[PDB]
Amino acid sequence: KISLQIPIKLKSVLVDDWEYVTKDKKICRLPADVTVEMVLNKYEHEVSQELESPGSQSQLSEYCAGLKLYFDKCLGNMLLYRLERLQYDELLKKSSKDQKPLVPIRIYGAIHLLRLISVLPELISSTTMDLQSCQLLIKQTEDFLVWLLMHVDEYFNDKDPNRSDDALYVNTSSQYEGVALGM
Amino acid sequence: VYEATPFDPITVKPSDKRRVAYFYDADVGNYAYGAGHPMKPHRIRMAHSLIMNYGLYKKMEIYRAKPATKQEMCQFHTDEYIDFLSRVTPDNLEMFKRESVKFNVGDDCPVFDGLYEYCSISGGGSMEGAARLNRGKCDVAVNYAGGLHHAKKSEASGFCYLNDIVLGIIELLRYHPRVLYIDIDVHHGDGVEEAFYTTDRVMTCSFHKYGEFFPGTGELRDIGVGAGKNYAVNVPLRDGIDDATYRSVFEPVIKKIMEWYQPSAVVLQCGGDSLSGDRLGCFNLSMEGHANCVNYVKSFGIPMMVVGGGGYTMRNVARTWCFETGLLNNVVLDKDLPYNEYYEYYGPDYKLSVRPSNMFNVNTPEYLDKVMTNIFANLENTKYA
Amino acid sequence: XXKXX
Amino acid sequence: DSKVSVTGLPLNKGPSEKIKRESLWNDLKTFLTENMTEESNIRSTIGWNGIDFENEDFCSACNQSGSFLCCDTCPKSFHFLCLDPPIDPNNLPKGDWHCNECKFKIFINNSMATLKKIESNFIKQNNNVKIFAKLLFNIDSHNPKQFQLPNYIKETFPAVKTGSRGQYSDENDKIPLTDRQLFNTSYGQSITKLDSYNPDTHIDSNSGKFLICYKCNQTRLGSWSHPENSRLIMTCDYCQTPWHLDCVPRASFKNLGSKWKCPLHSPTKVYKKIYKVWKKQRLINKKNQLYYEPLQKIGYQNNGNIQIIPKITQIDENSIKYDFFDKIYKSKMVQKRKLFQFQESLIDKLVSN
Amino acid sequence: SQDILDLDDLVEKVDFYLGSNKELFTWFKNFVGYEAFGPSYKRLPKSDTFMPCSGRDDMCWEVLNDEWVGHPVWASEDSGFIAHRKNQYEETLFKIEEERHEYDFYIESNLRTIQCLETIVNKIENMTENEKANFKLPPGLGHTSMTIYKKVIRKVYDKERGFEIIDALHEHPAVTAPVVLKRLKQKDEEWRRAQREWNKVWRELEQKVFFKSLDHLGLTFKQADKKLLTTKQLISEISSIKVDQTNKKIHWLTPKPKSQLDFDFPDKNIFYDILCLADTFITHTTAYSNPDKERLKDLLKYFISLFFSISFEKIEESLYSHKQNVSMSLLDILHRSRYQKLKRSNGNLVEEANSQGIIQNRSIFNLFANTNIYIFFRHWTTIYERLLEIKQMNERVTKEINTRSTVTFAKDLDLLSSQLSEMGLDFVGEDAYKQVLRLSRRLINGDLEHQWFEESLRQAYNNKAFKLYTIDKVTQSLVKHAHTLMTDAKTAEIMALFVKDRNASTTSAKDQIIYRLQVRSHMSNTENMFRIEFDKRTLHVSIQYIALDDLTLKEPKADEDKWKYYVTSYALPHPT
Ligand SMILES: [K+]
Ligand SMILES: [K+]
Ligand SMILES: [Zn+2]
Ligand SMILES: [Zn+2]
Ligand SMILES: [Zn+2]
Ligand SMILES: [Zn+2]
Ligand SMILES: [Zn+2]
Repeated sequence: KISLQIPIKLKSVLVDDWEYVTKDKKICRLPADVTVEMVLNKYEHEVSQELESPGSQSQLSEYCAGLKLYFDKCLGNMLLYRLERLQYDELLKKSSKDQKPLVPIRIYGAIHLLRLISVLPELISSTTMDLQSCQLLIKQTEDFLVWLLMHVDEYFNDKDPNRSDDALYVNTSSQYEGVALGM
Repeated sequence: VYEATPFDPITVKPSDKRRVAYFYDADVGNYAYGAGHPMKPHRIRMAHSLIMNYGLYKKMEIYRAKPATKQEMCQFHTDEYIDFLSRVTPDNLEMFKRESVKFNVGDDCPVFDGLYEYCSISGGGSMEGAARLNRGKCDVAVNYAGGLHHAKKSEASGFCYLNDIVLGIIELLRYHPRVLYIDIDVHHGDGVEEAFYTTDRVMTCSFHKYGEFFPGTGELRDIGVGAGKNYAVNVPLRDGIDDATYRSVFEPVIKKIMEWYQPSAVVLQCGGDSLSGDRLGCFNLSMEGHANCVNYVKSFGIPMMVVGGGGYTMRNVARTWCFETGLLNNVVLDKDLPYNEYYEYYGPDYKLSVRPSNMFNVNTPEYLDKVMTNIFANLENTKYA
Repeated sequence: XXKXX
Repeated sequence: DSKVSVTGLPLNKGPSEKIKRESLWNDLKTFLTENMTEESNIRSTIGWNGIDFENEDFCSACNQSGSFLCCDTCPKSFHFLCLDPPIDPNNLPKGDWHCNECKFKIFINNSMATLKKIESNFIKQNNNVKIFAKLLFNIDSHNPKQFQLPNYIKETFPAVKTGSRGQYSDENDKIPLTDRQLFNTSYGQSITKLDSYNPDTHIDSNSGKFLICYKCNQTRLGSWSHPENSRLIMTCDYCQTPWHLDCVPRASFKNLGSKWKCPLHSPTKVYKKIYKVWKKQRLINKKNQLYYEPLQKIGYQNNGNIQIIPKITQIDENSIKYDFFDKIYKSKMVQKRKLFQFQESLIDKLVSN
Repeated sequence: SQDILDLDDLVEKVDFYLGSNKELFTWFKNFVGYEAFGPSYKRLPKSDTFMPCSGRDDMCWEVLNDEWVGHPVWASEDSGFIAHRKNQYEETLFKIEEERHEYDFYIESNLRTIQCLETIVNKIENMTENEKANFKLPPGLGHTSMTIYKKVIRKVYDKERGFEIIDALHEHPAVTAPVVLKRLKQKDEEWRRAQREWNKVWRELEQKVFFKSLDHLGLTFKQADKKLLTTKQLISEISSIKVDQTNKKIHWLTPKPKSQLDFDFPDKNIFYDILCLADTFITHTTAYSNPDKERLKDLLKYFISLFFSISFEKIEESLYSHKQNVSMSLLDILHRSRYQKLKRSNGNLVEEANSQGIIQNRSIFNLFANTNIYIFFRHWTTIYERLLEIKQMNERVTKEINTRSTVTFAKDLDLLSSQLSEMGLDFVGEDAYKQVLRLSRRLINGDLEHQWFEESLRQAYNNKAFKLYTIDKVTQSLVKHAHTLMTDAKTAEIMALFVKDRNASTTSAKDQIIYRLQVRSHMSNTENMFRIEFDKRTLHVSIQYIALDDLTLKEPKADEDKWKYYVTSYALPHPT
């Protein structure tokens, strides 16, 4: 079995997100203002100047590229609640209409990256990796988590969709809830 | 600021003689929602028979408004919802399983037969009724097939598929600056309050039962947003309210509204599920405690538009509507019913009266004090019409 | 919920 | 025509003897209308023209009920939006629909030596991200799922419980009503709305004395030779303080949705309107909630997340007293000197004329 | 204090803590220096408010609302909407109306299409074979509706054949209109005959349950009246009033509230009514022997003659005028040996406090009682208040019932139920109160069923006179308590003290204290005590619950009276 340590502030962020998409009937505002690509690019471009040895930089770049590929391939499969699959279908439709394939890393924000991170240990323990490689992945993810906790005040604000504007969440109508959940 | 009052009988005003117009389509009664659903357009037929056997046809003009078109319906609702309503039928329903869940038209509101035609009759009657009030050419306009105050812009709720009160008020707004809409159903008029929630040209005022009751909207603190703040009045009450209590709550609020808002036209939704012995309501009004509201709204003397509504027992609603129309024509009708086609529904007394129960009334004077004080404090900010 | 049927 | 209607029998049939036994003791003027109605089309808009197994009864992904697209090989069934990618319910491809797992099996021909082959080649190709190689290979063998937080995340907060269908609940859910299945049966007209019987709703259940409303300081039990003097006492769900329905201007008994909360709890969310948000955390129990007792008392700020003793800051009534008095005193004197300086500036500006 | 809460929000919160204290809340106000605001609506983004909505002009976008949304699934918190109860007889009425509506719907639709087919047939026969061969009907048959005749013909004609017959009617009506008209005719007459045969049974069933459906408080009264008319409830009421008085007079600014209960008896004949009812019950019942019967009768008679100071001669003349139309002291009975022999013979401080304030021609009398006497008196007041309610409705209800405008058009057609009348239970122009009393006497005698008594009392008055359904059980309990007041020894001694004091013509505070000590001598130190005070000039009664350390008289308002009373109580060696 594998174990990952997540700061309790990000755990409360995840529980808040679970409360919203569930009995508050909110979805996320897409396309996000800060997407997964932007977060990972800023992280890598800020950390690559930190340590000098080339091996650290190679490992960092490989981890970021793999995280991008894996989020792309995993988002629709396992990372969406049941209310948010109608949104996924509408995005897929309006993408296929414009002859362009959907690329989820340029649309979805940091809360879905946090979902992927939190669910990573079970996906790791379900494969047949080494043990050195599992612990290397867990180390890289814990470093990313502490970096992200340092910036948590920049990506995870609370702004009340019902009050002013431009919060990270939006309210759903009864037609969306009728076709999404009760269909 | 509530104070208890008795209930003195109804005496018509001899000065206020109004040229009433009555809208009835002889086809509306033949469309039945289902076997055992509590909605009957038959109660509109019954009523009419009474109205015709008392001799009330010699007193007013009787019309048959030409029915609404799919593009006068879409003045409020959306094209997709109206297209669904026009196309669906009880046989091809299995082919529309994704719009039956989006638009909510499967089981609480079923698909039965000639649904589009019932909606057309309702909407045409009410838009036409309101259009004759603007052309200078009536004073009251009665249309009992309307009053579907639950339907939303793209959804049906509460046995209502088309919101025709909103179409009528839109038709009224073309000539009148301010319009008032009073709702004395036992439910909340949520569709009419939603459609005009941010505007200061329509003022909605609804007296309803609040609790764990359908539709669960309409608290004392829902007063509007935007430019239409303080222009929405919700009066929530408890079970078993009676005639004297309802009168002492109804008359001061409406007098204050008329003094500060100063509407140019009224729309009174007189649905009769707030009567005694109903299938869904929980109030304890009688016939005269229900027609006193209509008489008081008629007192002020501005263009008026009376529409139907709920009502789950057919005989109570029929008799109350007949009595209300009679007193709109400045007569108090006899209490002995005449021989008509549906004479046997009105047993065992065969009289024009609806009896209350000995149900227990739970609306205390201090609760109504608090409610009316809050309402008047709010209304203080709508004065300069 | 809703209104009866 | 012989088919029974609501009445119990065919329509062209009178009542049976059983019904008439158990139900017994032993020109008009609307002929008109087609003569008086004349159509109205006075409206403004008249210009407008106008192994023979069966599939499961629940979705394999969300584990809920509905209309499923089913798989023939395996007994799985999925909603239409619960697939990857979601399928349009109208334009459904007929022919043989298989899921992801059975398609993977038929692709590898149920041969895992070929699985060795393809996975080795795959890991050789994805040399750029070699850490995520095997992971990137397993994702293609799984039927879709929905997201549910791992249980090592939900159990950090003990006031949080997974609902029936994997929904959020946070101790403010009252409970579902169990003997309100017993309520559909009921005791006759002895209602769950609490009407007609309030002698024993004003009496403390365990101790035996009366529940005294907090605002008016009376238990208006009335007298049940005059039941119009009772006043419908109700107790808060958190502090158990009793209130009359006419004192907290409510007109209902909270029975279904959430717990009713007395006016005597502070906030749990603020909206300062200056606009900013919460000063209240979550309850991180599991005995990882660590407390701090600051060595300075009259200036510490630290949160709105205090705990009052005779990260959570431990504070006492004396420091709260001092902080309140200090804040109001200094705000008083500051606003007074501001008005003083404004008015004296006004006087030198006016005498300047 | 930490700049998270605004000032007016703080004051509004403190209003829920110190609201009822005026001094403290005003001091706080003066020392502290003093968006969806509705719970039902949500704001959608301005990306869901873009739907075609063809017919909307420029004013309909300005006026109508497209952003804020409510719905009865998240206003119910996803689980809600309780419904009203609707007792059984209402359900019986609902099912009758459903059957009625079904029959009327089918009949009326069949005729709406029958008239159209009639006119098209009488127009279609007038042609030569040429036009008949070329004739066809448009979709709608020249009427305003398009679905009525379709529904009718499909219901009548086995929907498959209904479809082929309707499209044949649309194609060539020269041959198919007659047979469809004939079938519609015959099924119309069949359904109508069945409908009248069903209309008889519906009328009688509805005649039995209409009035029973309309009383929601009388169907549950005989079981709510034996649970709520016990001793514990009658004591809990006065206890709660007492604790309310004390707990709220802790608020110093309010004036002192006086004794707990107050009753008034404006009518003096209801006493003879209750005496007649109790006498009927005693003469019927078999629980007591004849000695016990006459002792109970005389006890009740002289108790009501004593407490309310009604002369025995007036009582006898009242029962004279009563019963001719239907065609020593109480202590003599208290220590029953008396009645059996009877009917077998057939310094400066205390002194000047005592000197001024002597009440001569006493009008306010006191009775110190235990629970027995209190419960007996409360049963008496209950019967009195109920009879007084109906006696005050009397004149209006009799004027209503004697002028019932029964239409003979419903008299002849068997449309009115005479089943209540032929047995003599309808209140014909007799008096209403006297008829109620006679019916209750027959019910107590056991010669009238309960169902017919309740039905009479529904129809005659309204569902407003339901409190008389238990008029026999309250009298049962009254006579039982009146027997308790003469079986016990302690209560016998208490009533003897009451007789001796009431017969006395003059008293003072000293004698009141002596009498209270005397009556408390008999009952234990854990017993409750009540003061029942009768004011004769207005016929008023006040009941005061005595906490063992109570001021045995009502609280005065002056220093003089209060302190001189307790310092003259200082004269006796009993504790202060
Ligand atoms: K209403
Ligand atoms: K408004
Ligand atoms: Zn309604
Ligand atoms: Zn599913
Ligand atoms: Zn499969
Ligand atoms: Zn209170
Ligand atoms: Zn509380």
